Amino acid sequence: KLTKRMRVIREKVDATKQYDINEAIALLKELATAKFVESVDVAVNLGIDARKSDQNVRGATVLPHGTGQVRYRNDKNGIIHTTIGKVDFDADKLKENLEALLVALKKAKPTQAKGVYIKKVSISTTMGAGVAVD
Amino acid sequence: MQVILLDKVANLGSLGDQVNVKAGYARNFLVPQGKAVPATKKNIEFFEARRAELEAKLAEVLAAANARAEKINALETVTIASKAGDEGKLFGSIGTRDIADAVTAAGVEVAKSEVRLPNGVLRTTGEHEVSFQVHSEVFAKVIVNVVAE
Amino acid sequence: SRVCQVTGKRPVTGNNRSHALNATKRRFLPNLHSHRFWVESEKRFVTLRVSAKGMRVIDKKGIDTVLAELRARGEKY
Amino acid sequence: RKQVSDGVAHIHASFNNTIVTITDRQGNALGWATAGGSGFRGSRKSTPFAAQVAAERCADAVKEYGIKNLEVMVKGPGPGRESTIRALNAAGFRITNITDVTPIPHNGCRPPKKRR
RNA sequence: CCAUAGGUUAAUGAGGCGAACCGGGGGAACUGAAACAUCUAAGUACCCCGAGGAAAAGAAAUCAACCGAGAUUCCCCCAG
RNA sequence: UUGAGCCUUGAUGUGUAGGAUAGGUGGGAGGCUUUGAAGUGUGGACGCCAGUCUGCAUGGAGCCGACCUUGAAAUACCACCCUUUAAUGUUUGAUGUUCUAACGUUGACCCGUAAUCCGGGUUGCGGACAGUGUCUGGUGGGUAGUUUGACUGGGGCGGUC
RNA sequence: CGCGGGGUGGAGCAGCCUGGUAGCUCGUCGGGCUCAUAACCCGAAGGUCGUCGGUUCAAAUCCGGCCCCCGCAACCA
RNA sequence: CGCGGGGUGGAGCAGCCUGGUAGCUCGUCGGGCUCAUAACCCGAAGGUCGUCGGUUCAAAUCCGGCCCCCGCAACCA
Ligand SMILES: [Mg+2]
Ligand SMILES: [Mg+2]
Ligand SMILES: [Mg+2]
Ligand SMILES: [Mg+2]
Ligand SMILES: [Mg+2]
Ligand SMILES: [Mg+2]
Ligand SMILES: [Mg+2]
Ligand SMILES: [Mg+2]
Ligand SMILES: [Mg+2]
Ligand SMILES: [Mg+2]
Ligand SMILES: [Mg+2]
Repeated sequence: KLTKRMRVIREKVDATKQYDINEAIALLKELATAKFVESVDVAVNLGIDARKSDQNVRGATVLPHGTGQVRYRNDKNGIIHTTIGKVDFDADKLKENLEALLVALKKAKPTQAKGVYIKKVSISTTMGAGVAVD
Repeated sequence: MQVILLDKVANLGSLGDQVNVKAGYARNFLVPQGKAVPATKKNIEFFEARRAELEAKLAEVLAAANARAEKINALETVTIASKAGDEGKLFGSIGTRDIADAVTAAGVEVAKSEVRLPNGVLRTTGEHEVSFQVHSEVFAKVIVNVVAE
Repeated sequence: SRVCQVTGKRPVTGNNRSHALNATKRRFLPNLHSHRFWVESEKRFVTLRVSAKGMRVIDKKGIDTVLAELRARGEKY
Repeated sequence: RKQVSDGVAHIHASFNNTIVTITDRQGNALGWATAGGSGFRGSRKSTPFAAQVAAERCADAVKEYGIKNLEVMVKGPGPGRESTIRALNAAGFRITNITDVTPIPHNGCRPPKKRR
């Protein structure tokens, strides 16, 4: 299954660990090892019912450092996805981006959303290792 | 529990381990047999410095005496012929009581607790292997020949 | 009697309140059980009649510590 | 599926129905198929053809086991007994030996008096 | 084996009775509710154990109220 | 042995348009390969038996993305995950067998002891069962406490309130 | 009073749970049947998912109610 | 005297609770089968719903009187 690249991508990053916000932003340079400049999409598993129309989280947020405002809406299963710009934007730039989105989701809290909202927020680049934040 | 050992328990311990065991196992087996002693503040100190340096290894050479116990008898064979019946078929069946008496006066001065009978109670006339327990881990394999007297 | 040696527990009484709250006198007995203990001092077995709680007391305290308490209370052990 | 190499194909051919059970060499059953479970219910259940299609549906269900060759143990008078072995050969098996295990007492229990 | 259990002897004390009161261990029912089952009667009657001249309790892991009072016991209020 | 939750990791998912035993979504177009390649021998796993998956290796270093047919793009690379499922780790649970130390012993023998009680001691048989305490569902006239109306051309019966 | 659900040709049951593509068994004809009746066997006829909205390429299914059949545990005005 | 049920083609019984439409088996009538009858197969007819009145759009049914039948009751001195 896995080879040279795909394995080292996972060996560098501690899989069984959710990092601090100022931690994950720096470590991503280790992973993006393609010819081009990749980008990091944000994975946020909302604690709402995708089987309930009354709780759909839908909106758009401004990226402080661009890609550059993005648009977003979750799946039919619970998690929402959107990018926060190029991988080559400096670490604290993404820090600026990520935090801006988290607020933006809590900015769009459903009334019938019963339960823990985020529970796990992760980001990863084009060829990125699964890295969840705190 | 939290009972600190004194011996080589066959599943969890290795002389000096603070293993948590069930209360019944410690109170009825480990305590009265000296396989372990309750880990209460003061008792821990008597073991870690006094026993862990000297007395621990003293019991280990006693296990070396158990290695000595494997060959107290030279030939390692005990032949007992008691009244029986025809075609083999022993009259009164022998037991671990008498085998403890048989080897003591003829070699290994063993007690009844270290005597075993891995194959019945020896009703047959012939070859038998009374596997002595000189130690819990290392045994003996003395061949006993019961002949129809 | 059903009086424990160690804890000094005894059969207390009490009501047996049903669903209709009908009071009825019952009697709570201690969980006595004749266990045999090993005293490292005398290197023998001392048979006490202890409750289940009284065994967890002998577990924490010393076995001889408890007998020292029973000797002070003039009990035969 | 366990993949057994060889087995025994019992044939219970009674007057009304033929149950064909393919077991291993140790008697443990691997699969079966009756003449009344493959359609042919009633009058046609006691025919040598129903006994044939019985053994046919028993060849499969044991394909998962892969029994190459097998011994045969027939039992009972029946309408089958000889039409079932032909189909059990046409399925693709190598008949080791054909034995007859019809149970016959040496005048043991008293038989019924029936059928006037 | 030792040693314990047990056995023998001496010394000190205890045992029983007593009117109530007192502490503790058990603990009813008739009755009232216009019937009765929760409840009341009542922790009363009564039984048992223990003690004294009194006994009990008792020197706060108590109240109060953000001001303070300072163990327990008993009486009048508080308040039917 | 065998259930269940979970972790890591690996598979899994052919309406139909169809080069695809493709689920939704989704960042981005180079990964890939000589930290020993396409194609294949042959076997296993999987299987709606349509086509995947794959160990070693003769072979020997290539293989392929948007392109075009989709409601969707290419597990080339990666992320969050859903049904289906594999090995392991961990977590408790329910069974089966064995063991002996708890416990039982109204088995044997010995002593206290001239004593079928009892206690202790050897020993045999059972054995974490049995039995006992607290909680708990069922059964329960064996037992206890009680209720079972009034009017009425006497009461009951009928009827009425 | 909830918490579970279950509702499908005449009708008992599937398939739903894990999205597109409704099978099954009796109740009726044509027969074949045979000197005949019986029985047997062959092919046919019949619900677009109890009802209404949302999401979606596509809803029998997933999410909301309505009408129930219930399965009980409750049940001290 | 009281309580409760019933009365439906020639026979025995459904339908009545929850009003508008009355059905099953036997028998009868006609045909066929057989040498003829019984059995068997095919077709059809046949009911003032005890009786009188009332309620109502409509009464076998809902209500009331009477006649007949059935069971229960007709008790304590
Ligand atoms: Mg008969
Ligand atoms: Mg006195
Ligand atoms: Mg009263
Ligand atoms: Mg005095
Ligand atoms: Mg005092
Ligand atoms: Mg005091
Ligand atoms: Mg102060
Ligand atoms: Mg009574
Ligand atoms: Mg009373
Ligand atoms: Mg009256
Ligand atoms: Mg005729």
